[PDB]
Amino acid sequence: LFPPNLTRRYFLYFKPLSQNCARRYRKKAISSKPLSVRQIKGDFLGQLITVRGIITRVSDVKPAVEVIAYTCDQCGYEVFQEVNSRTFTPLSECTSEECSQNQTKGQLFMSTRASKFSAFQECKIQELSQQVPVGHIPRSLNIHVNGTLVRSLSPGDIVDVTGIFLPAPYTGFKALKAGLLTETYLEAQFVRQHKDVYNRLAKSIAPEIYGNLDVKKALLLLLVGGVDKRVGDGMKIRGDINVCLMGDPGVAKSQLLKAICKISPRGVYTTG
Amino acid sequence: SARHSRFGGLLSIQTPDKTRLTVSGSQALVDEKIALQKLDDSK
Amino acid sequence: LRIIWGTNVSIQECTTNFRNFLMSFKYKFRKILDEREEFINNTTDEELYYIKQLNEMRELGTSNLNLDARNLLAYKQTEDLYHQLLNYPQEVISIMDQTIKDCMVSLIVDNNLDYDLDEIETKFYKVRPYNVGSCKGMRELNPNDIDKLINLKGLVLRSTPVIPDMKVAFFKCNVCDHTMAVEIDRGVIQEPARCERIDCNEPNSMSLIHNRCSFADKQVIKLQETPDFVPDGQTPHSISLCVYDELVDSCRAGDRIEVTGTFRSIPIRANSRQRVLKSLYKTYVDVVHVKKVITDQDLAKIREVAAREDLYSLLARSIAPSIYELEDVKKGILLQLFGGTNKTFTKGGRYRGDINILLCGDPSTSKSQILQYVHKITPRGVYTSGKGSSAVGLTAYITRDVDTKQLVLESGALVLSDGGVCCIDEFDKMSDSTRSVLHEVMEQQTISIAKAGIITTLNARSSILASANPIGSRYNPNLPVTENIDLPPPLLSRFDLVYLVLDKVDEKNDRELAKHLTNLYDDVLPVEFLTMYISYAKEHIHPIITEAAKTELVRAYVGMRKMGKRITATTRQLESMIRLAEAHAKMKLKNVVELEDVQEAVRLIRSAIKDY
Amino acid sequence: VDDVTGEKVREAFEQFLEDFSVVEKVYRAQIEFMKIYDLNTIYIDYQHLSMRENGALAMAISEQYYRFLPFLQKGLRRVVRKYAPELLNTSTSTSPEQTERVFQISFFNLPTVHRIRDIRSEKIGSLLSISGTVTRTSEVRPELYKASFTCDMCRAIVDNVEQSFKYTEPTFCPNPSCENRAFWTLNVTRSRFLDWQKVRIQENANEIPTGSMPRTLDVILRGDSVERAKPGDRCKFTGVEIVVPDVTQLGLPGVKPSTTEGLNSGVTGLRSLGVRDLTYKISFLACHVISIGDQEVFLNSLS
DNA sequence: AGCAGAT
DNA sequence: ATCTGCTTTGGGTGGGTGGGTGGGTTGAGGCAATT
Ligand SMILES: Nc1ncnc2c1ncn2[C@@H]1O[C@H](COP(=O)(O)OP(=O)(O)OP(=O)(O)O)[C@@H](O)[C@H]1O
Ligand SMILES: Nc1ncnc2c1ncn2[C@@H]1O[C@H](COP(=O)(O)OP(=O)(O)OP(=O)(O)O)[C@@H](O)[C@H]1O
Ligand SMILES: [Mg+2]
Ligand SMILES: [Mg+2]
Ligand SMILES: [Zn+2]
Ligand SMILES: [Zn+2]
Ligand SMILES: [Zn+2]
Repeated sequence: LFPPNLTRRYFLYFKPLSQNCARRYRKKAISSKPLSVRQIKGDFLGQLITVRGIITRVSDVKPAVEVIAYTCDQCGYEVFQEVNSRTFTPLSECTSEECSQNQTKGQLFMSTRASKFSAFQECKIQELSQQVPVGHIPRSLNIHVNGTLVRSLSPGDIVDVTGIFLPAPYTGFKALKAGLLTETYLEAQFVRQHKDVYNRLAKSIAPEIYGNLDVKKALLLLLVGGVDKRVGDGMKIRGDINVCLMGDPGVAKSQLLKAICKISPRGVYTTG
Repeated sequence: SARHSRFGGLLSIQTPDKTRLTVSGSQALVDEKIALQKLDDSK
Repeated sequence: LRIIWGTNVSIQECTTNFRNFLMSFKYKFRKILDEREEFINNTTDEELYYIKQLNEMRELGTSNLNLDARNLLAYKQTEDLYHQLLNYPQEVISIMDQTIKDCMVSLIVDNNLDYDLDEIETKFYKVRPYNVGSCKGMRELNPNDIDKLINLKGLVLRSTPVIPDMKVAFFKCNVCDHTMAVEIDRGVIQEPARCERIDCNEPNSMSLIHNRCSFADKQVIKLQETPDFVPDGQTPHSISLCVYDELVDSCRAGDRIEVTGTFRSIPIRANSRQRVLKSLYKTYVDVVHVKKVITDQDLAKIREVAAREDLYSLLARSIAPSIYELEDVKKGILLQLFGGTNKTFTKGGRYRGDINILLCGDPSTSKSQILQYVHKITPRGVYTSGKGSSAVGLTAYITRDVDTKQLVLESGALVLSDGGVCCIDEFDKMSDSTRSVLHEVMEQQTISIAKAGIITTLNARSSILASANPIGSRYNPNLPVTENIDLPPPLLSRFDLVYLVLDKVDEKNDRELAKHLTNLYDDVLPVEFLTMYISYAKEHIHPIITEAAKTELVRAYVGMRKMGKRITATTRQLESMIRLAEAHAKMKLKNVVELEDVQEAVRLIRSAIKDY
Repeated sequence: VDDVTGEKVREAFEQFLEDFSVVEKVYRAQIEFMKIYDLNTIYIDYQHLSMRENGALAMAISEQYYRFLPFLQKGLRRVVRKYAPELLNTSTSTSPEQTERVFQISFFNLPTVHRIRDIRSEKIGSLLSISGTVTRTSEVRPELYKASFTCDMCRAIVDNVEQSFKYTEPTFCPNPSCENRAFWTLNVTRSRFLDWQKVRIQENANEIPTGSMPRTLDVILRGDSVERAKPGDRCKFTGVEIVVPDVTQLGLPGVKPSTTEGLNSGVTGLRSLGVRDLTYKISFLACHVISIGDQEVFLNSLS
């Protein structure tokens, strides 16, 4: 009566073959072996592979239609259509047995309340700096996330995405024009994310320079930034301690900035 | 209908026999003569 | 039998349930539900609530009824109705609207009132539910919520112009001139294949008269989430809304609003030629409710404060409580806020009633504080810093609308301060063109722009309260004010008062200031009362000069001239004195200028001429 | 089928234009004045309309101006025929080209004036006044008003083809023997054109809520009301609020059809619109414009 | 390939 | 009901007598005004 996908309330994913388990049983694990975007070639299409990189863009979640439910304004029946492509052509005429037998021309109309939607999200994965060859520029690869895997990727994370490498055929005229070149993407299936007190703290702020106790103490005071800012009379005294380093070139200014900016949780490093 | 055309209220009227027909429109959601009039007019 | 599609809940039971809820319901049920029964009174809680709300609506002629969801949970009958509203908002809202209309007509029918029934029959009635559950997040909207009532808190970002949405189509024949209106269903016109007239049954002779159809108001808004909802600090996401009928233009850009609507989703066509649709569905919110987050008694209170003997120092202290020991500056600023009388003259030019004050001195002292306070108090005004890209801009400038790709004339800060105080924080660093437009404003009180094919003049009747800093690290008393200020003599000659607030190092003064500052870690007035008082006086009172005031003004000006050959005072000081006296009269709410007003004005002007 | 309401509204209009006075007749004189100087627009004070007929006639025109406007033009022509028969024809040798004047009715002095931000869709097709500061003005172009075609095969002629918002051609030749239905050629000699200018206005600065971008609108002028608005002026237009369809979708000869994130979906299902939708815009049709902001010749001007 | 038109 | 026929995406394998208020957006080079 209705497609099997309509009543499904679960999503199925494949966890790759772990390296340790493959070595235990004397086998090679292609799925769990990491690859760069460069190594993912055209002969890997249709396989279960893993990619290593940093995510550079994640789109907003949105509903992608799997099964469309229509209704007949005359027959009182409901039709179901399956969509497995970027585009589709909606039904406009009833195909129910009653309509055909009676010949009544009842228009079919869409109903979003009865259809089936799956959360959709599109991401982008870029090569790491250490993976690009000499005198080359990094490349990027699209990723599709469906079901309960959404919101598991954010820009800036270094991840080992495991997915199915598939093409994305064009449709209609664009397919005719495009020739035999094909776009590709990855169907995400599994994601692995990568990882006397004053004097002591000051000396530990940056051990690779020659000690500057006063500067380090002031920088720690900046970092903590303790303040009671509750004037409540219209405005309040500024609640941050600002520090400026000014020195002739040769002293560790940039190193101090880099260290103090890495330590802080919200540190942002910029150049004038 | 007080609401706009795209509000999207759907109906299910029960015939004397156990079959359900589908009508669209708030007026149908409220009334039955309007539902039958729309049924006739939609032919 | 009528049943909602896909469910097993009758419409008739829903209608009767909500009718019973409306005709009989009391706030005491809500109070007991929220565990506040001990606060129940004996008159308001025991009286019918929504019946009173319907009666008042009929009296005022309005139609929209603001409904709170919890009240449905308060009544035993309507728990299922509340859940259905939260799960099938469209049909439930429809039956609610019809029940409201039916009970409205039934009230008049039963109470045999003299009110006209035809007028009631003509009205479309509506309900606007709100507070339908804990507000969710824009990032937490999954496909499970499609066609379900949700609550969103976000910051408005833009709003498109009103869109005409079609309700009823209008068709006319080309051989019989017969017209009939056909309703619309989900954006499809059921246009006829032939006239409904038996005599003229000609087929395919229908035309759409676009201007005789019926249209409804639609508008598309863009919403962005609140700062506190951002988990790490990334770019906030954006969701699109749709508002119909009386909610159109219900919120302006930059407002914080809480919106209740149905999370809907619509297919997108691949191209404007075929019927192919993209598999990805686009979401939006169909809004049903939006919330944003003088009286005789006020007049009597204003008279009571006005009659106070110590009114002047009271207002001066209340202007900027946190500042310490700047009585003269506060008094001058208080006079500036009220503003002198404005004169409309025949056989003569216009004479400005504004007061321009320059707050110049060392950087240590408090000067931006006073400008911020004045901005807060002023009923109209802007805050700006010269050579500041953040500020809107001091002069009207022609630009191109990025959203619509059109040319629009945008008024600058000075024009937007019309009738108010425009505080310019950094007067020292200003472009020469900016200093030219400022001269034109303070002189002619208008800004003229004649570029991009447009020749227009904009009123800029705004006061100015600027601040200045010395060229170096401190003010040198030996040199004159002009050399330190780094402003043209033509420019600093136009301010009615010039205040030299200097941080001379004194043991006592530093002691007092430090004590005040550390302690921060004589009644005063709330800012709202001050602004309402200022607006009332500025809108209603118009003091006039008298013979005694005329004598004192002439005598004071002559005395201030005779002090000097060096020219101690000029005719500018006379205009400053008359304006200050008028402002002082305004502050007392007096309609006349007495000897005391002119005397106060001279004391401030003479002191201002003094250290300056 | 005649429009019974339309005919009666015309009859009341004629009575207004013959018996009104304030004690001499006002509009009777103006028609005479128009006859001497050879003008086209006839100006009517809205306030003058309210007093007569207990105010009933004023409401009918104001509420539904698009519907009743053609009947008003019929009413004026009759009153023009009784007292100034020569005026109807447009103004050494016998001139052959004396067509029929294309009159315009201008109204002013409405009780209220609306802001741009207060324009809604409930007033479409009604008469009202608005105020805004002009920002751009187009160039005067000839607008087709009463097209005249000729059949390509039998050389027949079709005259007075009312034009909608898009180019329109006849669908049925008046020659019984002819079979042409969709083949015509325009005849610009017999066609009547009207002047046409597009003016863009935006709300006044003082009416803008603080820190809000301005609203805008597009006004269309015709006839003698052209070039009466210069950019930067603060004008007060009086016309009829209309809705203009997207003519590209409706199907034009030689044209291929084709803020809101895709939510601006139009209405569909029309015969001309095969699978496309028709979207609409709010516009204006002004009939009156007011801008808020040699010895012998000079002497004659003075009273 | 979907939709717009003539026999 | 069947047969006949045009046009996309967006892009230079349509163009500049269709333009840039129909979108394709960085890079370089010349000119006035600002300095
Ligand atoms: N005390 C120190 N101990 C070790 N290395 C130091 C020390 N002071 C400076 N250096 C070295 O000096 C080199 C230059 O320092 P850095 O780039 O941080 O600052 P800078 O040269 O003064 O800055 P700028 O780029 O603004 O001219 C760095 O390699 C840093 O390692
Ligand atoms: N009554 C007061 N007298 C003097 N200084 C004060 C007083 N109250 C506050 N201050 C100081 O003034 C500061 C606010 O003034 P602000 O910093 O804007 O000075 P300014 O002279 O207007 O300008 P600049 O930014 O160049 O210093 C407060 O942070 C406090 O340090
Ligand atoms: Mg450095
Ligand atoms: Mg300051
Ligand atoms: Zn059917
Ligand atoms: Zn007909
Ligand atoms: Zn013919």
